[PDB]
Amino acid sequence: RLNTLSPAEGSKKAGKRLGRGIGSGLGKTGGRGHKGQKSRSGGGVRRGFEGGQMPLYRRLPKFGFTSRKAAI
Amino acid sequence: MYAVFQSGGKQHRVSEGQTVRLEKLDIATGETVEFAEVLMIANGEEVKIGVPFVDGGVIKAEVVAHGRGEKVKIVKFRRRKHYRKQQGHRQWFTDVKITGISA
Repeated sequence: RLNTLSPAEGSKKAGKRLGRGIGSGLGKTGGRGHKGQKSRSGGGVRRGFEGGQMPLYRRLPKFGFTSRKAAI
Repeated sequence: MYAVFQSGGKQHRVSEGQTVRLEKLDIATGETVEFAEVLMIANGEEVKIGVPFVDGGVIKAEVVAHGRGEKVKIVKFRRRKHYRKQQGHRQWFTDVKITGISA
């Protein structure tokens, strides 16, 4: 019976393989599109960056303070 | 001695004692098939249909084979569009032997 155990249905996805054939679907840049900052290895913008526009966490103001009493 | 009949949407010209490969039919492999839809019965004298499916003609044939057709590969490819598709097909056939032609 050791060669009979099988996983429950839907418990495995098999993952996705990029750049493997034509019929595999997401190949030839595997789902990241044509030229662009995202198409380059190690590309992409940092967290909260809006292409030079002021981020929300920079346009909004600071308010309040952290009270040490609330931590105890 | 030859006759023309329509069985699977296409007319077949068959004479006595010859086998014809035609479209598959939901029929046994060893049961005589009757085709009352005959277009022409030919002899030394010629009789033609004034109306479709003659008047009393019928074709008697016996099924011989119930296999499949030859392998045909369907290849679809789009140039410079990173697309190609493969597919195969084997059309089913039900060969029959024409043993009797009526008048």
